[PDB]
Amino acid sequence: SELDQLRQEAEQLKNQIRDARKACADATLSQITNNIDPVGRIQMRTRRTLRGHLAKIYAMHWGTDSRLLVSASQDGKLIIWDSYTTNKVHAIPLRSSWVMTCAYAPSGNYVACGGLDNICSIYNLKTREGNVRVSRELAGHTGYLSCCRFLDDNQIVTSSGDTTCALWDIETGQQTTTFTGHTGDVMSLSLAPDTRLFVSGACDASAKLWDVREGMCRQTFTGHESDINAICFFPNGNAFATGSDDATCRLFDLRADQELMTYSHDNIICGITSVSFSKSGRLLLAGYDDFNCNVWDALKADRAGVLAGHDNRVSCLGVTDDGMAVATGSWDSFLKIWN
Amino acid sequence: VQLVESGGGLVQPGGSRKLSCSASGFAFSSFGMHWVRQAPEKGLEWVAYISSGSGTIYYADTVKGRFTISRDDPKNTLFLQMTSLRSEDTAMYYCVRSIYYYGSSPFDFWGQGTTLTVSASADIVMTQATSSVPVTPGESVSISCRSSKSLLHSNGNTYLYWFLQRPGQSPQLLIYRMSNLASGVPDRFSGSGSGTAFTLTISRLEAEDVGVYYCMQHLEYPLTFGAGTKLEL
Amino acid sequence: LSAEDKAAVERSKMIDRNLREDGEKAAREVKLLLLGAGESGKSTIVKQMKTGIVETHFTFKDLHFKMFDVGAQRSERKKWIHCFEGVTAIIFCVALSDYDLVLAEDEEMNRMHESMKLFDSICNNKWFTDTSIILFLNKKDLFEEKIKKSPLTICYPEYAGSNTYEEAAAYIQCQFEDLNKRKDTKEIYTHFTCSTDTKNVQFVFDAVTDVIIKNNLKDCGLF
Amino acid sequence: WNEPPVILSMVILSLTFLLGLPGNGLVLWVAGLKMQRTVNTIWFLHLTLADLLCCLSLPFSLAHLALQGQWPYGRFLCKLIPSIIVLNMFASVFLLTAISLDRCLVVFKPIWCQNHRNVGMACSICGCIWVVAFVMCIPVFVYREIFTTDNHNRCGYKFPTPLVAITITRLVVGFLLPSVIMIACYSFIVFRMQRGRFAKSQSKTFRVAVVVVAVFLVCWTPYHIFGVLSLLTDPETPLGKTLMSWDHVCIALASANSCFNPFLYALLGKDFRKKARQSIQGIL
Amino acid sequence: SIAQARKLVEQLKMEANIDRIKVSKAAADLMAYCEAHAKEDPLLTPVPASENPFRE
Repeated sequence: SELDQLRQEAEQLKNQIRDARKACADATLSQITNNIDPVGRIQMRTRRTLRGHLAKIYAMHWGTDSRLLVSASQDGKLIIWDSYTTNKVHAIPLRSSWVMTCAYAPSGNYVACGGLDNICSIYNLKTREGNVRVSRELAGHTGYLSCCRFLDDNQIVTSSGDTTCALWDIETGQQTTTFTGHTGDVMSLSLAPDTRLFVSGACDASAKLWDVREGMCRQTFTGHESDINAICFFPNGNAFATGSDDATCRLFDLRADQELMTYSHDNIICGITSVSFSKSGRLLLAGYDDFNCNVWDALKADRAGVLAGHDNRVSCLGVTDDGMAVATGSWDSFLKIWN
Repeated sequence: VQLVESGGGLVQPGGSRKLSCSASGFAFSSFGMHWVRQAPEKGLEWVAYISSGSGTIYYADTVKGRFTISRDDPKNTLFLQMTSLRSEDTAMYYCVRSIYYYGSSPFDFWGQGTTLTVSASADIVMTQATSSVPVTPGESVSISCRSSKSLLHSNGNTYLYWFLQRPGQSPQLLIYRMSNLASGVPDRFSGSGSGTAFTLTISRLEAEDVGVYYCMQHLEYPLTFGAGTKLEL
Repeated sequence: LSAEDKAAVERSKMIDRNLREDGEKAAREVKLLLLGAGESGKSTIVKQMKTGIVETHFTFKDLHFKMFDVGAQRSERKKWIHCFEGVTAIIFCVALSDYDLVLAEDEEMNRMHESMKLFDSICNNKWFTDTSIILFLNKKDLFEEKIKKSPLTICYPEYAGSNTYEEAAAYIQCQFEDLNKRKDTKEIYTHFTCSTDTKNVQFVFDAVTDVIIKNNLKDCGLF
Repeated sequence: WNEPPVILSMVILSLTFLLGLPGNGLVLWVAGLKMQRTVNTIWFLHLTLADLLCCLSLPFSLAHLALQGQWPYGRFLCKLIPSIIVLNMFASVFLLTAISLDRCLVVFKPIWCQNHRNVGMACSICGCIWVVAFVMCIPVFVYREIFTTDNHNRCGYKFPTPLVAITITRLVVGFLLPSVIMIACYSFIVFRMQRGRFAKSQSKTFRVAVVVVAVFLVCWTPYHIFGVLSLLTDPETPLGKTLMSWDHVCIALASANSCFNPFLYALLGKDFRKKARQSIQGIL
Repeated sequence: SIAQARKLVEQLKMEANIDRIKVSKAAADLMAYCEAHAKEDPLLTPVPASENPFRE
């Protein structure tokens, strides 16, 4: 009919959603968790020092075995490291040196990456020839690839610079489902423990929940005031944290449909680059733009410790599947492990 | 993936021969090469080994210093120069590739081999309980062996590799480290071990299993193969 | 305490040597970033010098060049402009004829104003503090022909001078250079694009050589 | 004794082990562990190592200069200690000369440095310099002998005469060629940076060049001047007494030069100071 | 006109029909989950060198 009525209905729906979220807010998390003992100080030291890359590292991901981890840098080469021996398993020379995202399949057979180039290059690590070759080139995106994660052994979902997301099939190499709910550049992407849901953050200061089978937006959060740089799913699959430039992390829940609490400090004025949860979820490690990484309590929201092993902006952060250690990457061209 | 070996034939005592093998289908530079000798009435036997960077070249005691191995990266051809060949060296040589990394499957591909006929201590000892056992299709069989030293290393890995040599074909890797099966091997094969004693169980035996099963240890560079267990239908 | 990991360590050392060699070869080539409003100017510049990121390799006087064109991206630069922090110099292209022509969705905004704003934003960026800029003024003959009838005061009301080429050219040069704030750290290399070839490449080579000299002198502390 | 020469010598010595040792140690540790291995970084590492060795040998050098009448420490020590001292001095001088030549070539052949200048070439040049310095020290070890009077021993050059020969050789290859090389390098650098189609003031370059040259000259002129005059002035005339009394000031200022070098080459970089301050804050 | 307008209204009205769980129940569930796996978090408590693979 007319745009006036549509905008009025949208505003009414937003007001109704806000009223529902306000009414659902019975109690807070800080007041209840006050009866829990504090985690105290945690002292983590650099157990290993990886000095293979020669450029700024931007992304990394742990494998299912909790021993192998892939890393991407601006030099245009991917390196598979052995955490126990720091050995280089394979060196994948990338055709595009502007890589800023990488993924490690759960089966340990294929690895993906991307960046300014809209084409996502897939690589197989268990070829009979013994040399890593390009498995398939997934093209079709308009903006730069920000994050990618292997949904399964044959399916992969990635986010592009544009305000859309797509799910690719390695068998055919076509967009099985295209999401068009975001209104800004997508920067983060994380899969849920059940593999049926996944969350993604964009520069529109909001985080939305998507469904793989349904292919529609399940929920939308608007607790942040700036762009979201990272997102991680809670181990239980009912919550997820997000990092933004406003230096105020916010935890959300899929069942409450709102922000539980926030993590921030006065001296902390720099933005967040990466966020990850421990195996139990009690510790929330987040890497900032500063040369240090802080550890936050998921329940008490206190600085349990700080990591001053790097001398440059922290770019990525990933905890092992077994929670035995955590690796932190930075633009200093080094990748260290903490525990 | 194919390895065409050449340079066999007859040779008089004390002579010299240069065995050549052209690699194709894979990166010859990245894979290391192994020479496995097998006499007409004996099992497999390790000869020499060369790494990818042509470094750390080690030879066996029986051919220590007498033979030398070389390779050509841009040419992708393996060379084995033998001098002062003895009568005891009369046997067929096999060429095997190997790549070492976390999760690798060394000794996965075995070449054809060329027959070389000569005209007229402290190493790991592998001993098998039985050399020949009768087998029938559909039944289940087990092959057991023993080692003079515990192969279980402090890192938890056990350097034990099993091979199967069918009549008229080269050996094939069945199970490496007793935990991971080689590519293309049916899942009906299973292996176990206790640090010193090892066993190889083959369920649902088929005519394709008729052959001689060999065992190999890789904890020490002076490899040593077992006596070999032959399964007769 | 090693049984089989010797080959793994050997492979690791070989891979490290290969990566170090590739890095020594990678840093041996000069890297440049191509920016500027308008696609015709950038296209003409790329043609004279000979989708996503567009990569181009061309050697001149035994010096390698890696031209980076991000005009086809069309996304928020705030999240990926920092990737070009290590570039040697940024080539900014702007057509002088734009002083009169405007974009489709202008709403009382001159294309020259947008070009100047983009130049000021890219120059005063925190990630390009020590990165030089090479400004090329394309469409020389077209601009010289338009100024004959269309005056320059249409876009710059404060301009008070003769409607000639030399005076207007110098005024535009000054206006584009005035946007620079780091007069001590920055160094803008301005040049008027010519129709004939083998001229812009020489100026680019000279500017790259000067920037390399200045960078090597600053790294030692003498500049 | 409370003589002015001795007072000045002690003051200069205290300034060396107070300024150089902490500064040289910090520079070495930083450039070795807390920073990448760049060409300039390798040059700074070698220069700092040479300066630290010179500062550590300063006390032994001065104690040998003082105990030239008895020296009851045997034959090998009189041949070793001065040999090591001269080796370190020549190594530092050659490292400075090579740094100057590299800084000159950077501006003389910019395109060549972008294709062939790497860390390997710098390491090879440093190795060749250290090797040549070793060959320049053999004359000190081979000719250095020991003689004895009717009551006590004395180490020297009793044996043109080897003394004058080696003195002139050291003079030439430590002052004439290095100084003129550095002068020409800095002059060409300034002349090329002040001119050109993209010329600029850049007064910092001229200031750094002139201050470095002035420090180097004021440091390395007195030693060679006293050396050349020692062979022309006999120990009987009153001038010989002054020469023998002020000789120690020569080595004192030579070691002060090594103590000041870390402040004129390494700390001038904008990137090295950042890492140095960061490491200091971390330790503190 | 209605492409990006009516679609937004449809999405917003279909997203609001979801069920909402009490925040107290969610907080209690999160606390219980964090407490259950408290002993299986090598980073939460100091793991000895005997079991830590990175221990020298």
